[PDB]
Amino acid sequence: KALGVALIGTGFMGKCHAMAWRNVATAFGGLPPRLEVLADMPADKAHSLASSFGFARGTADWREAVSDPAVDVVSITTPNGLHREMAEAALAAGKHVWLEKPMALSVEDAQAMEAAARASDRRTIIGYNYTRSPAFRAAVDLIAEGAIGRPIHFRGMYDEDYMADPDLPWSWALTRKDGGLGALGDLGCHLVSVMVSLMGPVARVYAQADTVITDRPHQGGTARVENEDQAQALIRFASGTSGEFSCSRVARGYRCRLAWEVQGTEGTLRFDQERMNELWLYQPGRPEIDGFRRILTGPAQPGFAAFCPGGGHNFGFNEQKVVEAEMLRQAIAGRGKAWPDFTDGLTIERVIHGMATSAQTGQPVNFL
Amino acid sequence: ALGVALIGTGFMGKCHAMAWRNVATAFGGLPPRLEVLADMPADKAHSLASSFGFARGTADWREAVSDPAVDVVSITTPNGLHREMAEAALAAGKHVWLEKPMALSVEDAQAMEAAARASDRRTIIGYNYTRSPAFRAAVDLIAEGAIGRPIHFRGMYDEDYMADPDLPWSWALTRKDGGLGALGDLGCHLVSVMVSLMGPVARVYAQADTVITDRPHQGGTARVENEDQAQALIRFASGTSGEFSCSRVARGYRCRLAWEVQGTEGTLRFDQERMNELWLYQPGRPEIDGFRRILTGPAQPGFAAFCPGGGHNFGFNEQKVVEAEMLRQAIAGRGKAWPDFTDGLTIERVIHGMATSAQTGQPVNF
Amino acid sequence: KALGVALIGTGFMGKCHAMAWRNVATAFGGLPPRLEVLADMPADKAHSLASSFGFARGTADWREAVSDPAVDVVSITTPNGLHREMAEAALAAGKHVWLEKPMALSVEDAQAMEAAARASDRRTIIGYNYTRSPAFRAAVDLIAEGAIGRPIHFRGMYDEDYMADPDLPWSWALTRKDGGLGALGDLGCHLVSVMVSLMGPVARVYAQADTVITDRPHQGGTARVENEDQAQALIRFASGTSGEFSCSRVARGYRCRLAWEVQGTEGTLRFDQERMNELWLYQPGRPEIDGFRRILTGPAQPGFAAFCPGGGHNFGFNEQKVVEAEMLRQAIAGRGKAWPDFTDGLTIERVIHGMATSAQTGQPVNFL
Amino acid sequence: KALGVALIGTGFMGKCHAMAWRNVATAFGGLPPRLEVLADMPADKAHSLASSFGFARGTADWREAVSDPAVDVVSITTPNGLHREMAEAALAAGKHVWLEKPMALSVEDAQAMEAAARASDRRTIIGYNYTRSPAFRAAVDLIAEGAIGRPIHFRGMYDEDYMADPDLPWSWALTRKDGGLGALGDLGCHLVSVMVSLMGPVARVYAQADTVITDRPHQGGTARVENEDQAQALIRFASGTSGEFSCSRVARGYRCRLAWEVQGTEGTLRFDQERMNELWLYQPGRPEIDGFRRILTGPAQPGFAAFCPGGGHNFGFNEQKVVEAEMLRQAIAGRGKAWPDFTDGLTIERVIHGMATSAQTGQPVNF
Ligand SMILES: NC(=O)C1=CN([C@@H]2O[C@H](COP(=O)(O)OP(=O)(O)OC[C@H]3O[C@@H](n4cnc5c(N)ncnc54)[C@H](O)[C@@H]3O)[C@@H](O)[C@H]2O)C=CC1
Ligand SMILES: NC(=O)C1=CN([C@@H]2O[C@H](COP(=O)(O)OP(=O)(O)OC[C@H]3O[C@@H](n4cnc5c(N)ncnc54)[C@H](O)[C@@H]3O)[C@@H](O)[C@H]2O)C=CC1
Ligand SMILES: NC(=O)C1=CN([C@@H]2O[C@H](COP(=O)(O)OP(=O)(O)OC[C@H]3O[C@@H](n4cnc5c(N)ncnc54)[C@H](O)[C@@H]3O)[C@@H](O)[C@H]2O)C=CC1
Ligand SMILES: NC(=O)C1=CN([C@@H]2O[C@H](COP(=O)(O)OP(=O)(O)OC[C@H]3O[C@@H](n4cnc5c(N)ncnc54)[C@H](O)[C@@H]3O)[C@@H](O)[C@H]2O)C=CC1
Ligand SMILES: O=C1O[C@@H](CO)[C@H](O)[C@@H](O)[C@@H]1O
Ligand SMILES: O=C1O[C@@H](CO)[C@H](O)[C@@H](O)[C@@H]1O
Ligand SMILES: O=C1O[C@@H](CO)[C@H](O)[C@@H](O)[C@@H]1O
Ligand SMILES: O=C1O[C@@H](CO)[C@H](O)[C@@H](O)[C@@H]1O
Repeated sequence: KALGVALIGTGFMGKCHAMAWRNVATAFGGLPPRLEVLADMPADKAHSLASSFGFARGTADWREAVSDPAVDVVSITTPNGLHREMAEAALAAGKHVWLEKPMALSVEDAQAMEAAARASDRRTIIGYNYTRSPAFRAAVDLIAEGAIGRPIHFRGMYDEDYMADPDLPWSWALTRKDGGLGALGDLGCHLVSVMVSLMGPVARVYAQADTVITDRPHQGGTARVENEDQAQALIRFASGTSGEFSCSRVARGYRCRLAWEVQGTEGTLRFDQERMNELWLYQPGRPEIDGFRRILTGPAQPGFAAFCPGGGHNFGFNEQKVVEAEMLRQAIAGRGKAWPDFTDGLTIERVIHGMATSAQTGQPVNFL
Repeated sequence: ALGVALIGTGFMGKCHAMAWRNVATAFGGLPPRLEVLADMPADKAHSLASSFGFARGTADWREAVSDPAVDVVSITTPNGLHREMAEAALAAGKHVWLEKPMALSVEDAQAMEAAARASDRRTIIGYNYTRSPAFRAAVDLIAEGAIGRPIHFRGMYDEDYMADPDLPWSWALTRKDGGLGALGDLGCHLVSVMVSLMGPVARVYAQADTVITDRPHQGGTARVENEDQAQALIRFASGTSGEFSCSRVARGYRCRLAWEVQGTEGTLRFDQERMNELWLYQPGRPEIDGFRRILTGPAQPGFAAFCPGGGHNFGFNEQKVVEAEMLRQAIAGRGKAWPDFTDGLTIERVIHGMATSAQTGQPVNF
Repeated sequence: KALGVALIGTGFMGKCHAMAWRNVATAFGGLPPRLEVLADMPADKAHSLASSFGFARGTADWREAVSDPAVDVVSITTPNGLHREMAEAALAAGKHVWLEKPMALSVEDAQAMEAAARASDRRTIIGYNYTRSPAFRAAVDLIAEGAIGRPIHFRGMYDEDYMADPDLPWSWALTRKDGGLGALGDLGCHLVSVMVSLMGPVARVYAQADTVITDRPHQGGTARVENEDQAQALIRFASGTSGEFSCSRVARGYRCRLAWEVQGTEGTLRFDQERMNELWLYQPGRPEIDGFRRILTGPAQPGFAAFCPGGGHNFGFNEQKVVEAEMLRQAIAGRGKAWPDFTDGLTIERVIHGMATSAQTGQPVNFL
Repeated sequence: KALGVALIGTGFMGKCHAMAWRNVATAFGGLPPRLEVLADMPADKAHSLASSFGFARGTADWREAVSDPAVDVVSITTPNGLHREMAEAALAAGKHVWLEKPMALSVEDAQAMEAAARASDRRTIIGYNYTRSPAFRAAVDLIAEGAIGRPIHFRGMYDEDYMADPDLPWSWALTRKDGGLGALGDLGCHLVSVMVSLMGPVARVYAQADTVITDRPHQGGTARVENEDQAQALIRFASGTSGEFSCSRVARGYRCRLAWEVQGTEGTLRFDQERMNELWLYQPGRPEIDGFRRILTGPAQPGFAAFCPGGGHNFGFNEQKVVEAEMLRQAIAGRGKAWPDFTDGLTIERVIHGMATSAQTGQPVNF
């Protein structure tokens, strides 16, 4: 009863999934998942990485990975443009699916995938790995327990500078048709996954966006950048509470600055993913000792004890994916719900596309 | 020497008194003459005139402003009294150092702006967060192209002085007698910093909330009418984007005026709770690439007048000594003071525009 | 042709070694090591953890694991008092050894193990995993490149609070005979491993030490704490350069505070393991922009690109052990020297034991 | 009945004292001290700075300032080699003395000054201004209240880089005869003032020291730096508790890094003067919220409310000196004892000179 695993793609997220599947039973116990099929192109790369990743075989044929009888679950980590075709084929073949974010390039493709997931009766989860840190999970539990009273404001950002260099060449990812959203698709969807986990569903957005580098080098000429480098939005949650939201792929000096804070009637929680082992908690205290606490990640926080019994031994980015794999393992076993599945993921896609629509039309966008 | 009248002795009154006393110590020239202190009641004016070193105390602010030995008036009274006192001081031909915000309404600020122009006297408003060496260094770095072209501003001003729901109701929490809430107490400060970094505001879209809607009032409750918190998206006259917020109920924050300017070639970041640090990112070789912590010292504007050695932390109160020197130099015709009542009216239009936007659910253009 | 692995112990370090062996080829390439035998007591635990760790078999007899013909390298993660017996048996059986720190309870035992390692033509490495972070390795390279000129001062500390609470029960680890050193053995050896890597060898120490909680709950009575809760030393390096050194197991609020700085003639480097992804570098700059740089760990630093292509995705404590495994793998393949081996480890044992002696006699101890 | 003030020197500390005397009554109430005589050289500089500082007159003659009948108290902010002559003259003239640190160049000098202060029956205070921050004073009160349980370790450092540049010229401050100690005299004495205020008296030190830049430019040539650029020491307190101690004037990137922590059996306090408005306090808490608190300086802390009613409005370095002035003012009025006076200051001189002796001889020094 070991879970049979297929992996499609071996890049940033492909290798991250491979490391997660390899150690999920080391951390959490039970039977090690069997690493059956690795799909990647070209074939010589799939063969080489299948060998070093410990997959029983590599193939250049992604459909082989979704249709092998020894496969129960498929990790899909290919470019956004391929997610709908590969996820639907995996569900149609009766496989559980771990799909990297975002779901697809459009709300329409995500809607089709959401319907296909319901029809398949298989488990799905989307790769929102910033919801998996012990610090983030600890913050959600502290809010649930009334540690900061009633939330009254959310402020969140996700700054990186991977596109700040204007000489970085044009690519398909910078077109609407083949790339979908820009910073909202690469980073915004992550901040939404964290924001709605803390504050509940979004009822309304009003957004602005900018393209800072509007044209890029392309084969001796230049081509237009058609999606946003940065976006900001004001939020009304279904609770009526306010929010501030931003993302940027051109924010110089920032590498993984997913940073958020929840202000409540009885305290404040604050976090920055660049220091993912620290959670700042303010609660009213006597005047002589009053102030924010630095909570350093350790075994009191969800998931941490599976990796290390001693506090302050920093939890890493890649271990978030081991926690994500375990949540999908337990969901497949009927011992837990995985979040977000394709239904909860579709809502996230509607929010980021709603922000893009609001920025273009200059109108607030309402949900439900 | 400049003859000084001071009206009020509270948070800002005592801050102005300390500033007028040491402005020549820091910057040279003749010490201003501390001529008349006005406060109520008379006993308190006489007591604080003695300890603050003013030649006399009065309970009559009107005769304080009319005194021929007075050249300049510090006005540190509640918001509702700013218009009457500033107009009376300008009418008596005195220069005016007025605390923020200008008044309760744009209408009031417009009348004050007209009176200031008609008086041919110098005015400055108490936007003291524009006076830190770190802030002034950041403006100079942007002017030198240290971060290329600004592409985004993000600013906040969080405090928690009204977070306790048991704090009593006051006339400050009514629209008619209090004006704006967090936008008037804190928002105006963040605007003074934001437009100094990014230039004028073209458009705002705002949201606001009253978080604690009823407070204790005489064994009963009374309704809070103005906002505890407000947020806005900004479009600058330059076409650049901004994020803006303020709050008087943000638990754990005491003076968190924090801002960030992201440019095409770097980033500047600041937090007033650590007012001696300026964070600068510029691209560097990969082995050493990262933000620099610039600790305030004599390389930054104003610091060397207070201390010859870097890392000896500059204080909130010393911002007011810099503010006094800027007014002194304006009065001597050796510098232009910012913001005067004309510059100040623009800031009033922005915070009232944010309030209007939050009420209507519509953007406001300037 | 893949390395055959035996693992003895399954605790804090046992599980850390198991996760390292499982992902070393995922991160760095080549053939995944074969997880052949896991040894632990009792046998039921050995069989259970062999299953979840992915070892081919579990045994309650460690001697039988180190003699297995399918085993080439032995990870020893057992308590300090068993290190000598198990390392000597593994070397005698012709196996390479990955030994957890400290080497043993006494210099006498470390001396015997060092002679054994040498008598064998097998590779050894000791688990000084704080020398493996990208930030630390980056700092060593910056010093060698002259980024801070000549070191003029070292200041290092290693504070934790795992024994700070007077309520915490007595254990055999708090006796000289069965526990060996206190804070110097648990934490001090780690700080020495980092300090001599930055500054070069120790020539002289003058030390103080204290047992600050002298008795602890034991069987409804109390028992005496015999070894040190904290120790501090002034250092002279062979270079002539000065140092400050401390460790503590009773330092309230600290969880993994291995923190050090190197002050040089042309700059300063500063590091804190509780924020293991930040390296602080000061070099003189023009007055308007002069200040320390926060270098955030990313692919420019040694080892990081094997785990993640994007900077600011925090490297974790456990990933230090994957780097350590790779260094031992490459040393076994004859394509790099592993540090520290049992010879370099014996020097570290002599330094911490010299500090303990200096504190006891009130006299400096010389090593050269 | 206003206190009459003489100020000797107008440099870093002279101007800091001038600003403190000017606003001490503004902050704390009572009668503003009268700024009577400022002494500095040359005369035109004394006249110009007396005018801008608000002193009734300037003179080039420090003895004129000390002897003026309108003067009750003398601020002495001159170089270390002049402290003894000027302090003894002020005490002999019947004036209270606010003396900058360190007291003098030698223990022998400090002993003579300590005797002169007792004979004069005048108040003395030494300018250990880092003991005056609201954060420091709050930490001392928290330790006394048992907030960290029993102290078990002190670790303190004081790093600056004002001499890190080898091209900074030689001065008489860098000879032992005319300059006394190096980093131990400039910074070490400050760290001792904070350390003994937290941990009580020092019983034993073992120290090491180095001169990193042994020769400096002198009038186109070179001259020898005779005193230490950095020093480190292990401490035993009279309590039996351990300490670590260091100072440096060549620690690149540090500007005012007086940083200390006290570890106790029920908590830890930690502070860094470069962020002088933050005090870090760890006390045990339930595991879900356990961690250090950032205490931001505000009106709950000693002295702060005299300057500002609102927390988080950063208290400045210069306002430490306004607090120091107030402590001396109250001591003169018989309404409080000022610390350290020349008797408590002599003990601090013995500790820093004992560290220098320990570093020179390679032997521990007992007190
Ligand atoms: N959760 C997270 O933090 C992160 C998620 N991602 C997501 O990972 C996904 C991939 O990222 P990208 O930058 O687009 O590319 P990438 O190069 O990082 O990975 C794409 C992988 O898919 C393989 N591939 C491409 N076409 C294929 C085909 N037809 N059959 C089999 N394999 C194929 C490539 O060879 C490569 O191994 C995206 O959905 C992206 O949004 C990326 C970075 C971080
Ligand atoms: N720039 C800044 O950072 C700050 C500015 N302020 C501003 O300062 C002004 C006053 O607020 P605070 O100083 O906090 O209030 P406060 O209550 O501390 O001081 C008000 C002073 O005005 C006096 N006063 C009232 N009515 C008077 C009258 N008819 N004649 C003479 N004196 C009178 C009061 O007795 C008191 O001394 C406000 O406009 C406020 O917005 C306040 C705090 C900080
Ligand atoms: N490098 C580092 O960062 C760290 C190193 N260590 C070191 O790791 C070693 C073990 O400490 P922990 O892992 O914390 O202890 P632990 O109690 O968590 O693990 C000890 C393991 O050895 C096993 N064991 C004991 N006797 C055995 C026997 N006769 N045969 C087979 N297995 C046996 C135990 O069942 C247990 O699995 C120590 O040498 C310690 O100094 C510990 C923590 C961190
Ligand atoms: N407590 C603190 O934080 C600080 C204390 N200090 C102390 O302040 C004192 C002065 O500092 P330095 O660096 O030596 O010099 P400095 O140049 O900062 O100040 C010396 C002042 O004394 C004046 N002076 C020199 N000889 C004089 C004489 N014969 N008569 C009248 N005035 C004379 C100088 O013109 C100058 O105004 C020293 O004792 C030093 O330790 C210095 C900096 C900070
Ligand atoms: O999903 C992501 O997108 C990458 C860029 O495509 C970012 O670098 C990652 O930090 C982020 O996790
Ligand atoms: O203008 C201000 O208003 C006060 C509230 O009334 C805030 O506490 C101050 O920080 C701020 O400078
Ligand atoms: O080797 C170690 O010893 C443990 C205690 O035994 C500490 O908690 C660890 O941080 C350290 O790595
Ligand atoms: O007393 C002091 O000595 C100066 C050096 O002379 C340092 O720069 C100051 O920070 C220190 O307070």
